[PDB]
Amino acid sequence: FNFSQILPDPSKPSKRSFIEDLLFNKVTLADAGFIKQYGDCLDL
Amino acid sequence: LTESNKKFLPFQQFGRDIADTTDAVRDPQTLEILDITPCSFGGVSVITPGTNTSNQVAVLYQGVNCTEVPVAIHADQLTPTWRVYSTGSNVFQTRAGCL
Amino acid sequence: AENSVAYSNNSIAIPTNFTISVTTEILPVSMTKTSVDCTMYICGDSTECS
Ligand SMILES: *[C@@H]1O[C@H](CO)[C@@H](O[C@@H]2O[C@H](CO)[C@@H](O)[C@H](O)[C@H]2NC(C)=O)[C@H](O)[C@H]1NC(C)=O
Ligand SMILES: *[C@@H]1O[C@H](CO)[C@@H](O[C@@H]2O[C@H](CO)[C@@H](O)[C@H](O)[C@H]2NC(C)=O)[C@H](O)[C@H]1NC(C)=O
Ligand SMILES: *[C@@H]1O[C@H](CO)[C@@H](O[C@@H]2O[C@H](CO)[C@@H](O)[C@H](O)[C@H]2NC(C)=O)[C@H](O)[C@H]1NC(C)=O
Ligand SMILES: *[C@@H]1O[C@H](CO)[C@@H](O)[C@H](O)[C@H]1NC(C)=O
Repeated sequence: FNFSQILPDPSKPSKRSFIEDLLFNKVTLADAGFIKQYGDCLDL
Repeated sequence: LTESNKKFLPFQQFGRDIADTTDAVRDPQTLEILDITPCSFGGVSVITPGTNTSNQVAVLYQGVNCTEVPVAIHADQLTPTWRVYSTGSNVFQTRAGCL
Repeated sequence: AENSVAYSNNSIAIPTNFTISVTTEILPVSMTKTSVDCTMYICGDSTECS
């Protein structure tokens, strides 16, 4: 039973799996306030 | 107030935002176009242990870089109660903000 | 599709093979933890509004 697609990949720096990487790619998420956007503002 | 790369039309005088507020202006004395960005603000969250145990307090300033916060006294409305933390002896930068 | 089951009191059907299906189900868990400054949103840097 192959599990490399759903087990996390050490090649990825953000250690999500391959299918998790495709899931994060397909869901369009704004940068929002996790980077705080503060010096960039000082765009929806 | 900063310099703006936005170029108005000759009959244009003001540039406006999504919420129908002024964002870009034309200076009356010299015909150059500026842009308005409102001044910095953010949330303040107070981290404390139990009052039964101690009285020391850490303070987190939310959403603001640490380049401003240890010099963000600026004669604030609420500065004499965070004045030792507006000085910033211990400064840490998180994704939540300046701690 | 229209499908009439061929019932009889002496007859039964038993499968001789199987399929292993990986069916994807998507469930939300959390949403955006928005926080609203009421004074700043209502009053655009106005002391008299505050
Ligand atoms: C488990 O699957 C992965 C991919 O799903 C296999 O890894 C590589 O897959 C690519 C195709 O995308 C092949 O070209 C490579 O040759 C594969 N790598 C290796 C080392 O063979 C992986 O091989 C699979 N595991 C097994 C045991 O077959
Ligand atoms: C918070 O402030 C720091 C320091 O000013 C910023 O780090 C600088 O980022 C720029 C590009 O964005 C680089 O050219 C500088 O070299 C960085 N300086 C240092 C000392 O590393 C940081 O980007 C700011 N973060 C935000 C979200 O505004
Ligand atoms: C049940 O269905 C499977 C479907 O694959 C049959 O498996 C055979 O599997 C081998 C390799 O594992 C393939 O090379 C064959 O082509 C498959 N057979 C067919 C007809 O496609 C399996 O034989 C079936 N079992 C029964 C009892 O019907
Ligand atoms: C006065 O306003 C005119 C345009 O209205 C501008 O060209 C000029 O630089 C201003 N200042 C003086 C000192 O004339």
